[PDB]
Amino acid sequence: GYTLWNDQIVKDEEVKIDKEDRGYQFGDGVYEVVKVYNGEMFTVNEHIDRLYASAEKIRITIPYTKDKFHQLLHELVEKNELNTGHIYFQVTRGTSPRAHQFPENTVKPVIIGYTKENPRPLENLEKGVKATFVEDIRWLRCDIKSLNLLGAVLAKQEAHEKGCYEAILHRNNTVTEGSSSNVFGIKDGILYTHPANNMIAKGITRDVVIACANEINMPVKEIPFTTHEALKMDELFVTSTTSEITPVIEIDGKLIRDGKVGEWTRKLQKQFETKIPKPLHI
Amino acid sequence: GYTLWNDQIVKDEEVKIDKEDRGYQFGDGVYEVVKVYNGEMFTVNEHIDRLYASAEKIRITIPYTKDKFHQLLHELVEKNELNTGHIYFQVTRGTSPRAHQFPENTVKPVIIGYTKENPRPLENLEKGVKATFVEDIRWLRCDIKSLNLLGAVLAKQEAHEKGCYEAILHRNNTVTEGSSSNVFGIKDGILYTHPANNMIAKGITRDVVIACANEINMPVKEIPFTTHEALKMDELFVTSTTSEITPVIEIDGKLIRDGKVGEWTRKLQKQFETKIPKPL
Ligand SMILES: Cc1ncc(COP(=O)(O)O)c(CN)c1O
Ligand SMILES: Cc1ncc(COP(=O)(O)O)c(CN)c1O
Repeated sequence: GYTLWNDQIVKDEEVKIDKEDRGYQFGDGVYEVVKVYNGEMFTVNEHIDRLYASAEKIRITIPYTKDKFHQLLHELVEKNELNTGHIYFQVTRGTSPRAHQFPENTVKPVIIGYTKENPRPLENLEKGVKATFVEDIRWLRCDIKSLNLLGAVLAKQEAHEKGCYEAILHRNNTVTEGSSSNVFGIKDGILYTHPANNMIAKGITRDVVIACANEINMPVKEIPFTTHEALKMDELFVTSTTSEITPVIEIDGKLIRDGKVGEWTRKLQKQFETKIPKPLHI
Repeated sequence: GYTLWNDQIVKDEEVKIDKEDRGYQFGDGVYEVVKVYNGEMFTVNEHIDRLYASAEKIRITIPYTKDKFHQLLHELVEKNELNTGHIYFQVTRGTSPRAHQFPENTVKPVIIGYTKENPRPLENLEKGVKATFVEDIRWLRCDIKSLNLLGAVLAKQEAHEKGCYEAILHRNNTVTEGSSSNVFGIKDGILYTHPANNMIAKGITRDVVIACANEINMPVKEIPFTTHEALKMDELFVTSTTSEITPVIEIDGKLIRDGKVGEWTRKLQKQFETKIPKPL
């Protein structure tokens, strides 16, 4: 198909990554994933804002404005003729002879973006999924969505091998987030989740779900909870751009309540659905 | 020059990295740096053993045996006519459509290796350097020499900005290692350095230095020391394949003892020197 390369949408074959691209040697870069529904991008501006915020945290200067980045994503969706799926885009410090310290400010960051056709996870949304607990051994700046994703890779692989969908990470027995999602717990009609500090990524879907809870008049408490407390929740679910609101019904062979999707998860899902881009008559 | 791309030696210009190489999207790979002295590779078997150990820790199966890999490195040095400098090489899990979990075991690892002429840091080995303390916020698996190096990048740049040569890292005041080196402290002729656990990289230069210490009958204690204890050391130095034995004479304005390279550091440097290749 076509790939965004810096500021040009070019055929995939034209793209050339250099061996000393800092993203290849130090994982020196940041990324974002945006869901596209029937041709329209969901919450694109929030993701672009976060891309800039992550880049800014590690002192990378994106050479163009948010408006130009947005136009390029639009063009990218159109050229690839993406119906339902997602856009993946990343920015690295640039190509420079291998050295740990930042290169001279004359080095231009490398931007890469591409699309993939991928359906909404129907079965998962309806039946819920199994999860497993994995110790969070990642670095202390999890608030930065960088390319240093080796801990997440190891965690997801561990979940996958046990037949689970997601690994629920925990630092010092406190549940932080999943390897590629945020974690939510429901107890007596109250919504709980780890606050957005350096221990987790402040997911866009996480914010959309909290906004949804406020809308259905559901109390939200951003307080962390332990593994022991999670297993005692009435409901539990994970959120991500691609997972939306995916119910977790079992953790390591222990059912969350009766092993069925809860009433509040369902409500939150119905409210989330009103935000997804759709026509008016088609 | 020429680059080692998998098992072939190709001209730099021909090497192309796929946008979906896991090393590019997840830092999913491991690397080594081997010093070359007058055409001879220093402690190559040790770096090769460590490359395979690092790969094994994150379950990457390198398609070549150590003998083939050794043979390939030699060809690389020869083709590039490397006299004194280093070889950099890495292995990533391979190219696959973006997904966090491992690809189908059919996917092959991508191997990249290249050389660079680079003289010994003679000026620093004699004069010593300045360092600064930076909180270690890296992950808990520092024993794996992976491409996830953003923590070391930020630490090196902070030191670089204060005019310092290396950032000495610490976990809640306990000294671990440097951004790209291991830290050693000397007090009353006794050598101190953080033990080789999940908190640091088990440097090859570090192990050579400890071997040098055993050779000159200097007591070695692998016990962690605090940032405050380090400032009260008689001597201090960092080691890395490229830094060899670099004396640290000042940390954050506070000089170590007198700000002169100590006597034991000098004895270690001399014993180290007996090991580096010096053919005519
Ligand atoms: C570590 C981590 N946490 C949470 C998320 C989910 O955030 P978002 O809702 O913005 O997809 C992701 C990205 N999928 C992630 O990589
Ligand atoms: C974190 C870390 N510690 C120590 C070292 C130096 O050890 P070696 O002698 O094996 O280069 C390095 C060099 N890459 C390093 O990155």
